[PDB]
Amino acid sequence: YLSKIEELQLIVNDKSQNLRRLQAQRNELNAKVRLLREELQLLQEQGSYVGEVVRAMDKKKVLVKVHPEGKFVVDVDKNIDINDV
Amino acid sequence: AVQKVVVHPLVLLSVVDHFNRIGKVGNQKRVVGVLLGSWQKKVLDVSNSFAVPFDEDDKDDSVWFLDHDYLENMYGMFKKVNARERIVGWYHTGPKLHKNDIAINELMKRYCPNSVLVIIDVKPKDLGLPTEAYISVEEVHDDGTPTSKTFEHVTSEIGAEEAEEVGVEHLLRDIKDTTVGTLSQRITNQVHGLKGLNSKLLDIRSYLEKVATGKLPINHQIIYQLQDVFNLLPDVSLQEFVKAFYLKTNDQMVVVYLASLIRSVVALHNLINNKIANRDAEKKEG
Amino acid sequence: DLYSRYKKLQQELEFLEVQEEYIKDEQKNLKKEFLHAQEEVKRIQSIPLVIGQFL
Amino acid sequence: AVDTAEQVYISSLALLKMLKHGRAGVPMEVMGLMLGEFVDDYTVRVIDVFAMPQSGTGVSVEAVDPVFQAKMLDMLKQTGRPEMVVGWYHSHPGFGCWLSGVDINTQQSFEALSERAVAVVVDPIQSVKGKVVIDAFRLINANMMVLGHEPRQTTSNLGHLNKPSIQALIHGLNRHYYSITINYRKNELEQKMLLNLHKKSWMEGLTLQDYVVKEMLELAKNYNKAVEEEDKMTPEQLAIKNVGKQDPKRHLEEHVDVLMTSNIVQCLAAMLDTVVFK
Amino acid sequence: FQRCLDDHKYKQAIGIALETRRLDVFEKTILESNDVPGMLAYSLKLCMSLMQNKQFRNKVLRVLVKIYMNLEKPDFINVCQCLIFLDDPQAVSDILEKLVKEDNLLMAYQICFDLYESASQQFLSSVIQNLRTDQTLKMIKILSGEMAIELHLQFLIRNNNTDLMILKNTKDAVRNSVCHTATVIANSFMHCGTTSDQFLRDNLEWLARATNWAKFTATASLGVIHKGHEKEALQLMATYLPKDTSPGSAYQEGGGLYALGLIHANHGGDIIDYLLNQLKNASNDIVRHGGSLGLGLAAMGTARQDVYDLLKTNLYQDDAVTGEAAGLALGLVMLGSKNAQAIEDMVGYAQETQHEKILRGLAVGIALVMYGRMEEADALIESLCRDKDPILRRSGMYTVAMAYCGSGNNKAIRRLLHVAVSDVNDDVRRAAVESLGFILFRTPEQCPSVVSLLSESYNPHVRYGAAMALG
Ligand SMILES: [Zn+2]
Repeated sequence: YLSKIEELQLIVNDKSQNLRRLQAQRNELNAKVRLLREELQLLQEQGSYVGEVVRAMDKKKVLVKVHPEGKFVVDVDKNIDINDV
Repeated sequence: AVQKVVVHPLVLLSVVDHFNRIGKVGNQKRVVGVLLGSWQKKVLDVSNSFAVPFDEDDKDDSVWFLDHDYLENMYGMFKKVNARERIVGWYHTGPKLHKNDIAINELMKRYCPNSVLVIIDVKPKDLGLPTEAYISVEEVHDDGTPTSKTFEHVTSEIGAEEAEEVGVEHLLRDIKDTTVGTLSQRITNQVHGLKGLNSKLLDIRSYLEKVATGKLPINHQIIYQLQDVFNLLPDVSLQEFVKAFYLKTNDQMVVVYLASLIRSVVALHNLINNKIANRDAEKKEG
Repeated sequence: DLYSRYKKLQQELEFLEVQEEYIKDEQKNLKKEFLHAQEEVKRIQSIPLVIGQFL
Repeated sequence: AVDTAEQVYISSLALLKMLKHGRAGVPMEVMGLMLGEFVDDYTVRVIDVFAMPQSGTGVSVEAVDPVFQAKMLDMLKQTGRPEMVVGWYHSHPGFGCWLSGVDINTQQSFEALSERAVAVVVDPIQSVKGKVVIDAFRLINANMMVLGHEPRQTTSNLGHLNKPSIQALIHGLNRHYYSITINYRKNELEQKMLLNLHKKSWMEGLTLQDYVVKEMLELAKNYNKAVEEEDKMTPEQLAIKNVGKQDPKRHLEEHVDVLMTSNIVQCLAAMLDTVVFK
Repeated sequence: FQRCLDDHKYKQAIGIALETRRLDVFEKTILESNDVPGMLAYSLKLCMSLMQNKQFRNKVLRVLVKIYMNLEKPDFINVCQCLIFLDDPQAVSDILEKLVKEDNLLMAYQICFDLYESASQQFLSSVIQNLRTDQTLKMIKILSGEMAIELHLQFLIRNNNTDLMILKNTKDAVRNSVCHTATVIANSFMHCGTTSDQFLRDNLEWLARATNWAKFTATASLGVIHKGHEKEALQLMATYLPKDTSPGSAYQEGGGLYALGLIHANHGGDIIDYLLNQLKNASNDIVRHGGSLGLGLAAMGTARQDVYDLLKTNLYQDDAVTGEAAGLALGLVMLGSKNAQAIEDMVGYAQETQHEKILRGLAVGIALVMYGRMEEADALIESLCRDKDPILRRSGMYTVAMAYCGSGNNKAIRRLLHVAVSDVNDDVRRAAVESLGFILFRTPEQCPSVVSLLSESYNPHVRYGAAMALG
């Protein structure tokens, strides 16, 4: 029973493969860390203005008095709510 | 007269492009072009430069040609568009100087009374910093010869300027930033040990030149005196530092105390989260 | 029926040793890209600053 | 009819002179003429960016002084090569680098002078190693309003140019405009020696110099221990009921690696005496 | 082995017979009595999928075809297998002399078809003169190429099970993307081998958005539909000769010769002289493209010399894209050749010009010239690795992707993974993760479990190649 047992002690090396699957999990770790840190130019995006909504008007249009400034009829986006004006 | 230089790589690339301009034509010897400069202190700066055509036959190294009209024209150009700059010298691409270079130097020391050259190499592999500085003053001689007009090796460096590396480090792309903690120290070990003690062994090869030859200026003025500045440590056998083993132990002292304490705290760092998250993953995996 | 078994699983084992050696240097090179990301984070504040206050 | 995917090669002395010129005249915009070599349809190269004189009143097409054109270009002809201009450059240090009115005023002049006549748009206050601030364009004529706009025969490497949809005001200015591909190509004559300059002049300069050390002891012990007590606070608050607690933050940061680099480099500094001295 | 004989067991005996890795007792297992040739024949399957070197795997093969010539039935699966692995030009001639003795009609048919669709393009077309310098007429019938692709054309015209509603739901696209050529990419791919022309006839302006690929794709999708279609090419494209169309610039006349090359793909008649003359009598290099591609495609093993002569001196430095066509043509006529003339005249040529198209195309060409080598190029491959950024390392990746086709060699994977992640140029990373599908198609169940980790890279380059690799 030469290789009748050699192959069995190499079936034991499937438990060597769990360490490899662990290492594959280690490489999958920090992959989303690097894909998060490369996507920090989202934070490098230009600023924005806080304003004052009087009340909306027709044709999906609204009004904003910004911080020191007068009135500016501004345009609406898609992911927002006219019903929350 | 010149303390040191602050030389940007842009003027070196401004040498490189004219090297490209001459590699395509009949190249007799090398490049001789203008070196502009921004001289403020006894320190030196260069922002830019340009070239000038040049040929040289080798029969009495006196047949060599520039165009001072063209030189002063484009100097007037770059002086008008930038009043900061002025000429400060020249440059050449062949790494070994020759005897015509003093005629070049003193023939262009008439516009400004100093004209520092720049040795470079278009194919550098073994040197350190390409930038080199000489100056032409006289010590006249110990034997006081009739005008021993000598180039005098002024210290040099690569300069530095804010946001001039915007192109550079984006281009080269291969830089492993902050390798502190890995193998930079041993690269410096290999190169400083081998590539400085080969400078030392070629100094002793020059000493063998003084043995078999070297009557010329055999130079018993500066050589053994700066070598006595070396010979502050005559490090012969029996090693003579019984009065420095305790100082070396004092050197070992604080760092090994830091090592002991801190790396015990580093094991203390790793083990906590490692054990907790380890058995978390282990018996909450199913 | 035996000789087919280690002709599969030995090849599996040496393929797995191949990638088990590779993934180590993979996870190594990720930390260099992470240090480049660190310098990209650090260089957001060098020359300027414009003081406000948190509202 | 049909047009092959264009490319703008650079020489990077171009980009260095752009940043240096916009640094020299930095509170003001400048104007310039770009020199290079018209190679073919699908590529074009800038090999040389030369200085162009100032105006003070208005940057205009009349910043191109023709006596300066004659003088400058002929003294480049008796410099290394009489190569051909490939366009023009300018700056806009005041804002986010989009096309001024003067640019479209001189665009017809430049496309009367050049074939492509590609612009160069730059802001000199951006970064120190990273940004690729340069921006280049091609105004397509309003006379081809009948035919479709920007055919670009393959539009696959043009789609591989299309990657960020950059500069939302220029994409507002997508009326007869589009940016172009600019690669930073290799110079085998120059790249390895720039790398030589860079690396072998920054690795200890002469590579023999520092191979500070005795007060960073105290500096590092402060910077470590003062953060370490708040690094060890949180096991007070660690508990069970897995999601019923919410504050996971790592604490081992900058006390593995800062201490690693610190203590290993300073024990090699304790090795300097045996390395240099015998 | 005496214990195997006493135990009577055959597969333990063959396990021990390969333990020695030698023909001594491996000869004795097939020297036994009652050895069933079925078990002894999937023993060939076993040893085919396992033995690593070609030093003695083919020797095991040929000693088994020896012992099958010792089998009393005149065997032809044995020569059917070793003729396409151990690639014997004289053994097919000698079994043809056995056909001359035998005088059957089953004898010259099935092994002929096996080599006739499952051997090298160069191999049978080279050896056919050895085999023919009655069954002597039957080999002319079913070795030439006069019936198989024609009945395949018949199979595909009369095997039409398609849809047109999808073509309508994309026919109503209006916009100026080049997806209007993807509409005919669809109706040409899903209608190959029909030669019914129901797609050129539903348009006036849907065809007339004249660019390069509008012209070229419009006259190329017809040839994709005309896959096969040996005889009727000239008198069906009488209107579509290169001088009978008046193109936009050059591609309603370029794609005509491209479609003729598709029609005569791998089965050429006058598609050497005819095509090479009409490209030799062609105005510039901006026309010669598809004719050159189909010329190299049909000219596999025809020893065409003008494809080596006039292409390099046609470009003289470079071309637009027909330098890529030149690399492809010389690679296809010199597939797996180690063209030592063109090792020199391609890779001591792809360094001194500057563009991206000409260099990338010669890169694909010097990839294509070397194929299935398994040892024979790899010093040159690392010599390509030590070159500049975008060209030779990329082509070394493609060339090791072609030199290791069909094997699980663990040599390519070293530099493959190394340049796949360690490099900073990203298109070469995309190529390096593309390469695994090129080298791992025989045992394809290895890839996805490890390319799933490649799927989460920083870049869309390696993620894109990881999406291509599973495919
Ligand atoms: Zn402007």
